[PDB]
Amino acid sequence: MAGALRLVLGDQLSDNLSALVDADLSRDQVLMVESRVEATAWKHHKQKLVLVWSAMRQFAERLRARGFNVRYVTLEDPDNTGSIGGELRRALEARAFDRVIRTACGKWGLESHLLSLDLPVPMETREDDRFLCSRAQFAAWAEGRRELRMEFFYREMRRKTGLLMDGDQPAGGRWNFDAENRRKLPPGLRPPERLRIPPNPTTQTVLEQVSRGFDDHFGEVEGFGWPTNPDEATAILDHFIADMLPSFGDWQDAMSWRRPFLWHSLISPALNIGLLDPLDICRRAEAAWREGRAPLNAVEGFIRQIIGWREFVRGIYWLKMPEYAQRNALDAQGKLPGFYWTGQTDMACVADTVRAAHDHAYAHHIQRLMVTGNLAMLLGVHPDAVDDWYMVVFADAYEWVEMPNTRGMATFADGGIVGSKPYAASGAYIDRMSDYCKGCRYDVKKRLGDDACPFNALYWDFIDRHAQRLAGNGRMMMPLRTLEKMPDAEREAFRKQARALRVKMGVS
Ligand SMILES: Cc1cc2nc3c(=O)[nH]c(=O)nc-3n(C[C@H](O)[C@H](O)[C@H](O)COP(=O)(O)OP(=O)(O)OC[C@H]3O[C@@H](n4cnc5c(N)ncnc54)[C@H](O)[C@@H]3O)c2cc1C
Ligand SMILES: Cc1nc2c(=O)[nH]c(=O)nc-2n(C[C@H](O)[C@H](O)[C@H](O)CO)c1C
Ligand code: SF4
Repeated sequence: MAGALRLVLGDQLSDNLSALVDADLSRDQVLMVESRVEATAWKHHKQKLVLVWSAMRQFAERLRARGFNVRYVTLEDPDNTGSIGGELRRALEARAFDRVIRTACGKWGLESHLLSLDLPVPMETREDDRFLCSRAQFAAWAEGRRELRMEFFYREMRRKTGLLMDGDQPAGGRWNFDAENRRKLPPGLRPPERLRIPPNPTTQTVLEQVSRGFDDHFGEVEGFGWPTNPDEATAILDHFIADMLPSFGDWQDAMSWRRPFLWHSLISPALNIGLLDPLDICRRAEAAWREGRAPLNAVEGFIRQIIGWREFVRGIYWLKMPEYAQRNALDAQGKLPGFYWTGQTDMACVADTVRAAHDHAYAHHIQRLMVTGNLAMLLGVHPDAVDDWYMVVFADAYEWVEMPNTRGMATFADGGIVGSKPYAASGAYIDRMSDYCKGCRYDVKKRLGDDACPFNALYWDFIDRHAQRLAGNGRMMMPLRTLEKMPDAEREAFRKQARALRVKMGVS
């Protein structure tokens, strides 16, 4: 009875973490490591580093206040080996333990590494039951399904959680209340001001250290306003539930120039490191509808993103890795344009997405999908390069969620496992859902010439290039019919325009 060494990683900052269950506070030790391996696996946004390390230090203090013995290895510690495995070994050398207990993590490569570590004591790995669907449950649901579709997974998660269920039937008599025909904000409507969290003293200290120590990483650290502990994160959630959730269903796919948050919740960076709980979030939204403070379409749309999409992508990741990370179904080989890093492009929609990534480490979903994701797919950027960008620039990015949304939904590099069709779109889509195109120097009605919106020739070149395959996919009938009715000279024209754009943008 020497006790257990309990590992807590930077995205595991929850009192209810399975590795902390049944802790013997008089014998056990919690290990937390500020890891340069993890901090450089991708060159994470400076604000992601601030968030994780500020949240970790505060979580350690919360554990100590509850009686835990915490071995906390900081970035400045000259004996820190830099890695989780190295620090495990060193912790085990410092005092006697009977075993290591940890919670399976959110990156296949680290999980595979930790599972094969040869340590002097046994290492027990527990599932991360903060998620609503276990890895085993997803595998069992997916078995024998020719295609994995969120629509059907979501119904299963509604029945299992009981969220928005009146007995055995969905509230309102339908599962999903998504509406077609949603469009951009009306000219006069101004998105409301959003609550941000001024840095607390711990966060300020970490801000100063990241500013000095990681200046080469992407992004601005000034203005950091993300919540870094459960009190701050609940404040963000409270604001969303009371002030934004009633409007959540009107504007989920709209874009407004330099209004980067609209009515979104801004909870993903906190949720993905454990500062909020998925079930609790959804129950709070359900209560808003039950009690007459929000309409059902809004609340259902919100809950579907958390118990549906979030759990579905996690399921696909662990079911399909490691091969998933290698898939390149459209044989994309291009380089990522420099403007993905600098924002220096005349494409107003792209420039605004990069602006928000740089300044806030955030862009909302339809920008990630239909602006920068769609563009990378149409350009034929190699999926490794695309995954790298999405991992670096957003404060909510962890591989389990980034990769199926990026390699899958946004770029079809997975051949449709997540998304069932490429989300390709011309500039017409961005024009219908945003206020970007009028102020953009490009003409969204033109396909050819130096004034043409690049998305237009790129879209048709993409449909053309992959025409044989997309006609088999099944769900692209309208674009292929339009392509077919085009005379040959018109097709050759947009092929040449797209070739030019790929040279101009530094792709290929
Ligand atoms: C190419 C691309 C890459 C993405 N990379 C990430 C990533 O690294 N991390 C991440 O957490 N999300 C990722 N997303 C999903 C989604 O864009 C973000 O979760 C969302 O923008 C976060 O903003 P929010 O907290 O304001 O969410 P809201 O719009 O308020 O939505 C509520 C919550 O639903 C969840 N959610 C919504 N859509 C998804 C989805 N598609 N997948 C998973 N959870 C979702 C999040 O928990 C989010 O907080 C990606 C989407 C795309 C298309
Ligand atoms: C920047 C960063 N730093 C750390 C760290 O210092 N220590 C740690 O234990 N985890 C860190 N993380 C999170 C991991 O890199 C990784 O994304 C998660 O552990 C996946 O579950 C991140 C993202
Ligand atoms: S015209 Fe094209 S490039 Fe410019 S904002 Fe519209 S969609 Fe984006």
